Parts: sequence; C-alpha cells; structure tokens
Amino acid sequence: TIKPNNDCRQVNVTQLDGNENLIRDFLFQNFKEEGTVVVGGYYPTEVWYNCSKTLTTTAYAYFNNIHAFYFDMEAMENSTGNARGKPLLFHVHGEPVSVIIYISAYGDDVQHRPLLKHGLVCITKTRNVDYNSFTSSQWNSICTGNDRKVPFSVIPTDNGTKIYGLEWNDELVTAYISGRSYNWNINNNWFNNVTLMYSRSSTATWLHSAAYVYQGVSNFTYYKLNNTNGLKTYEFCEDYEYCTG
Ligand SMILES: *[C@@H]1O[C@H](CO[C@@H]2O[C@@H](C)[C@@H](O)[C@@H](O)[C@@H]2O)[C@@H](O[C@@H]2O[C@H](CO)[C@@H](O)[C@H](O)[C@H]2NC(C)=O)[C@H](O)[C@H]1NC(C)=O
Ligand SMILES: *[C@@H]1O[C@H](CO[C@@H]2O[C@@H](C)[C@@H](O)[C@@H](O)[C@@H]2O)[C@@H](O[C@@H]2O[C@H](CO)[C@@H](O)[C@H](O)[C@H]2NC(C)=O)[C@H](O)[C@H]1NC(C)=O
Ligand SMILES: *[C@@H]1O[C@H](CO)[C@@H](O[C@@H]2O[C@H](CO)[C@@H](O)[C@H](O)[C@H]2NC(C)=O)[C@H](O)[C@H]1NC(C)=O
Ligand SMILES: *[C@@H]1O[C@H](CO)[C@@H](O[C@@H]2O[C@H](CO)[C@@H](O)[C@H](O)[C@H]2NC(C)=O)[C@H](O)[C@H]1NC(C)=O
Ligand SMILES: *[C@@H]1O[C@H](CO)[C@@H](O[C@@H]2O[C@H](CO)[C@@H](O)[C@H](O)[C@H]2NC(C)=O)[C@H](O)[C@H]1NC(C)=O
Ligand SMILES: *[C@@H]1O[C@H](CO)[C@@H](O[C@@H]2O[C@H](CO)[C@@H](O)[C@H](O)[C@H]2NC(C)=O)[C@H](O)[C@H]1NC(C)=O
Ligand SMILES: *[C@@H]1O[C@H](CO)[C@@H](O)[C@H](O)[C@H]1NC(C)=O
Repeated sequence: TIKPNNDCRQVNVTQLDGNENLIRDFLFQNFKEEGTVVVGGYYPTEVWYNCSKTLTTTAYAYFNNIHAFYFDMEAMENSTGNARGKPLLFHVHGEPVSVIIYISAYGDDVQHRPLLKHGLVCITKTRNVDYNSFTSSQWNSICTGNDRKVPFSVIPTDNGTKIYGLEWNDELVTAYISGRSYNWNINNNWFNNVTLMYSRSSTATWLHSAAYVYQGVSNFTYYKLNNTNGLKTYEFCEDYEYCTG
C-alpha cells in the first residue's frame, strides 16, 4: 500500500515488546459470545512498516488506495505520571474537508497545550497544508482560523498495548482508541490516500525519534475467531473458501 521508499522496512508487529495481544484484542472487540465466527473487514495483518531516518531531514511516506489506517506506539516514559510522548503526523485527504492527526512529544512543559493531552485533530478545508509550519509553531497557533481544533488524550496508562486506528467511507468516520470506537457522521469525498510525516528535526513540539509502526489496509480480510471457555484464538484466512468451505 505504501509507495516504494528505502527508509521503510517491514516488521512483525506482534513480536515487538508489549504487542503480544495487540491484534487479538482488536478482533474480539465486538464478538463477545462463545463459539466461532468468520469476520470480514478492513482489519490489520501481521506485517507492518517502520519508517525511520538517522538524519534530521523532513521525510514523508505515502499510502494509496487504502480504506483504513492503523498505528501502534511504544510505551511512554512515566506513563502513570507526567508521561512524555513521541511525535507523529498524518493527513487523510478528501474534499471539501480533510483531517490531520498530530501527536506531539514531551509532557507538561509544552505551553498552552492541555495537561495529559498529546493528541490533536484538525478538521480543515485548506487545500495545501504547510507541514513545516504545522510542526514547528507554538501549539496555541497551529489549527486556527476556520479550522476545527479538537484536543484529545491518548491513554498513556495503556503502555502502547492497544491499537490506534481510523476508518472512513463517504458517510461515516470511525476512530479506534484504547478498546473503544467513536463514530462521526459526515458527508465527504475521501480520496483514499494518506500522507505521513515520520521524521523531522526537533522543535517545540517534535522530538527526533522512531517509536511508531503503521499499516494501511486496502483489501477485505477474513479472520476466523474462536472463543472456547474464555480462551480467544484467531486465524487469518488466506481465502474465505478454505476456512468456511
Ligand atoms: C516475521 O516472522 C516470520 C516467522 O517468525 C516465526 O514465527 C513467529 C511466531 C516467532 O516464533 C518467530 O520467532 C519465528 O521465527 C519470519 O520468517 C522466518 O524467517 C527466518 C529467518 O529468515 C527463517 O529461518 C524462517 O524459516 C522464517 N519463518 C517462516 C515461517 O517463514 C519473518 O522473517 C518475519 N518477518 C519480518 C521480520 O518482516
Ligand atoms: C513522573 O510524573 C510524576 C507525576 O507528575 C505529576 O502528575 C502528572 C499527571 C502531571 O500533572 C505533572 O505535572 C505532575 O507533577 C512526577 O511526580 C511529581 O513531580 C512533581 C515535580 O514538581 C511534584 O511536584 C509532584 O508532587 C510529583 N507527584 C507525585 C510524586 O505524585 C515525577 O517526578 C515524574 N518522574 C520523572 C519525570 O522521572
Ligand atoms: C503500564 O505500565 C505501568 C508501569 O510499568 C504499570 O504501572 C504499574 O502497575 C503495577 C500493577 O501491575 C503497580 O504495582 C505498579 O506500582 C505500577 N508502576 C508504577 C506506577 O510505576 C501499569 O499497570 C501498566 N498498565 C497496563 C499494563 O495496562
Ligand atoms: C490522493 O488522491 C487524489 C485523488 O485521486 C489525488 O488528487 C489528484 O492528484 C492528481 C495528481 O497530482 C491531480 O492531477 C488531480 O487533479 C487530483 N485530483 C483531485 C484533487 O481531485 C491526490 O494527489 C492524491 N494524493 C497523494 C498524496 O497521492
Ligand atoms: C524502527 O527501526 C529503527 C531502526 O531502523 C529503530 O531505531 C533504532 O533503535 C536501535 C536500538 O535502540 C538503535 O541502535 C538505532 O540507532 C535506532 N535507529 C534510529 C534511526 O533511531 C526503531 O526502534 C524502530 N522502531 C520501532 C520498533 O518502533
Ligand atoms: C476452538 O478451540 C478449541 C480449543 O483449541 C477447540 O476445542 C478443542 O478441539 C479439539 C479437537 O476438535 C479437542 O480435542 C479438544 O478437546 C477441544 N478442547 C476443548 C477445551 O473443548 C475447538 O475445536 C475450536 N473450535 C473450532 C470451531 O475449531
Ligand atoms: C488486493 O486485492 C486485489 C483485488 O483486485 C488484488 O489484485 C491485490 O493483489 C490484493 N493485494 C494484496 C496485497 O493482497
């Protein structure tokens, strides 16, 4: 789904520390009964992407023809207290409205930013966005004018064991955070592509690091879910005709 890029490598998302049950908990969010079911949808698979650059040059990655975007972070420092975040910005394109997700770094030392709220949603009608100004300015003057600015908290006490996600169609947007999902009714023409800024130089809101993995989902995926005596297992169906027959 990603454009070719020498900075981006493939990684098994489950084998990273704290990610043993990352995909398991997402699949069983809605299946609460006992027994078996085969579910289809825009679910994440095993192999994700880690994009990083040792030099402090601004770098971008592009995902095309995707319906969903998921990402995962490492555990924050001092997660139970004054948690210090790591930065990540991406932009879901559409007309006449597009969406920018920005997660800033550092802690309570960022001026004017509400306490323990590292996440920002900018709903904007701007056609061309200057990401350098967005990620280099003071937090109070970032997403202003006619844009809609929504601060939100990641859950630092989750320690990066839960998946973060976004799915969209032309009538509804769904956000996945912690073990919960939020719905947003909006009529829009999404372009089905995402721009991601994974590295730049340190600023008042950005810290040079590589702490995220991400995946864009474009194809319909099938999982077989089995709940036996409270033991929850899953299997990725390569073809639907095999696991169901
Ligand atoms: C992702 O992992 C696979 C397989 O990992 C194995 O199964 C996991 C559940 C866990 O137990 C791992 O420790 C296991 O190794 C990797 O594919 C393996 O690659 C090695 C080294 O080249 C090779 O000897 C094995 O035969 C491969 N196994 C299979 C089943 O093909 C794969 O490299 C990882 N993908 C990445 C890092 O992108
Ligand atoms: C780890 O963070 C704790 C907790 O920070 C406090 O709570 C946060 C949610 C936020 O509101 C911070 O501003 C708070 O300070 C730190 O412990 C606090 O340290 C301050 C230092 O001025 C002190 O006044 C508080 O009493 C402490 N609160 C406690 C102990 O409950 C702690 O220092 C951090 N550890 C690091 C950064 O290593
Ligand atoms: C996230 O990690 C933190 C820090 O490792 C965990 O906080 C600890 O929780 C245990 C209970 O298992 C307490 O006894 C410790 O005192 C806590 N450590 C602190 C406050 O420094 C936290 O439980 C983890 N959250 C999860 C796993 O959801
Ligand atoms: C995301 O997709 C949209 C829609 O396909 C792309 O917008 C088109 O881009 C081409 C090439 O620059 C232009 O010629 C078209 O006029 C655009 N169509 C529009 C705006 O409706 C957009 O470029 C894609 N973005 C990325 C980063 O791939
Ligand atoms: C993504 O991969 C990079 C390397 O490509 C990882 O960062 C490296 O971490 C090791 C161990 O701390 C260091 O020796 C390297 O210098 C780091 N490289 C860079 C460019 O920072 C990074 O941890 C990976 N991200 C994950 C797993 O989330
Ligand atoms: C769901 O998983 C459970 C546990 O792995 C499976 O139940 C086991 O099935 C095997 C062979 O069918 C039996 O030998 C075991 O005794 C069963 N375990 C228990 C605790 O009953 C079950 O078959 C799986 N479900 C499906 C539909 O494949
Ligand atoms: C996604 O599905 C399309 C269906 O046309 C197929 O051509 C493509 O190879 C699939 N991609 C992956 C990564 O499975």
